[PDB]
Amino acid sequence: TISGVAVVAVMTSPGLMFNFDPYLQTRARIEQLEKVGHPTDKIELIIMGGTFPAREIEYQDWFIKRCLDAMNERESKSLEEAQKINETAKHRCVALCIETRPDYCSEKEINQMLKLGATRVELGVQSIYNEILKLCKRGHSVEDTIKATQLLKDSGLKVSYHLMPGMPGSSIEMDKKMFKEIFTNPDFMPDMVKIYPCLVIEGTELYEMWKRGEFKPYREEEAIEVISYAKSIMPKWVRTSRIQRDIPATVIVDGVKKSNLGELVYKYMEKKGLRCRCIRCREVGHVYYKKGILPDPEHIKLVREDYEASGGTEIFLSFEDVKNDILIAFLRLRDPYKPFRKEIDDKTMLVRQLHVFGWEKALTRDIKEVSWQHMGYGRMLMKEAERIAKEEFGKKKILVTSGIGVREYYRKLGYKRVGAYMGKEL
Repeated sequence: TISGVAVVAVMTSPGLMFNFDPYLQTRARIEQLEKVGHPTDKIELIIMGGTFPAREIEYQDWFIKRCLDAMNERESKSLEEAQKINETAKHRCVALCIETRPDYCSEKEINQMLKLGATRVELGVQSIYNEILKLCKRGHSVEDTIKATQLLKDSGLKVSYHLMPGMPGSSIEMDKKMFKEIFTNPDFMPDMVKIYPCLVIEGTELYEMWKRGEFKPYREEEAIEVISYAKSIMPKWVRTSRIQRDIPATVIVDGVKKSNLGELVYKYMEKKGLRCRCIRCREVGHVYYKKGILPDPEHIKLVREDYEASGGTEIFLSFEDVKNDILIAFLRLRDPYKPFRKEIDDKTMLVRQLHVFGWEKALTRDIKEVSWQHMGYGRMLMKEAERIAKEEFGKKKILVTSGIGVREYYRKLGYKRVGAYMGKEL
């Protein structure tokens, strides 16, 4: 399926073909997507490596600047100028995701990520059990994950967890309990999870453990059982990544090698009667592609679900066909717990995300182009968020975490730049 948002994933320096040049990587991906008719007016930029927040600030600012230069199609004098230019460019950076180790997620680093324009942070959690983390000689603790998650949430950012079932020392039941805990213990409650079973790749510590007879990775059966469980209990407010990996099968010494693990999980869940209600399974574009149906307007409602997370309250607002369970748009509103950013006080509510599922060329059906943007759903969710913030929680200002290329949208709704955010006085 072709999405309206182009994902541009780039690699930082210690990809290979361009010597890790940020501009060349970004440009090459955009041109490659244009070659196949994919829209590139909206770009999600993903910074891969996991060590980016530990690099020199000089390097971080330059790297992001040059990615934006490629989107803007012109040179700039500074990061700030490239960001300003990009607000009205032909290729707008609507989201910026930074991958990082949980222990590289201090207040100082979060300040830097906000300066860069980040909207999402993916934590290399892997496991929530310190026994497993220490056994595999990982460089972080679950305490690091818990603290990073709270600091990110209280700064308005989206939080994703990379999780690895089947690590040394774990078990099917241990993995299942981990997923239950991540969605029902307020220390965690991520917005998004990226799941793939632990693999044995030559040259890693996991390879050494495997060589010694300390590690037998999951085969397909076990991975399917764990991931199927995880999806069956995922809350409606959790977004999941397409189950896959960019690692070719010839480098996998041991572990799951087949390329359709996601499809195998789907068929397993069908066989067992396991339903999935998370964002990816219910979003309008995915439902049309998988099941050939569209939202029934007689049954579209504004729905609300609250949960406790990182000491505060998350409000998940959505427009949904509640007869067919099809998700059209959603907004993540947070009453923060212990913020540190200068622009967030105890009378502030945070809009951490607004997403209206938009254009999408489903090549395999007959209704070619389908979209729910420009129909009012985004504006209606914002109005409801403002009402809740003011009337129910007594807040006086609301701050939106906005992609660089989305600021203009919030300006139309009366918001103005407040530090790193778009803000409105209630």
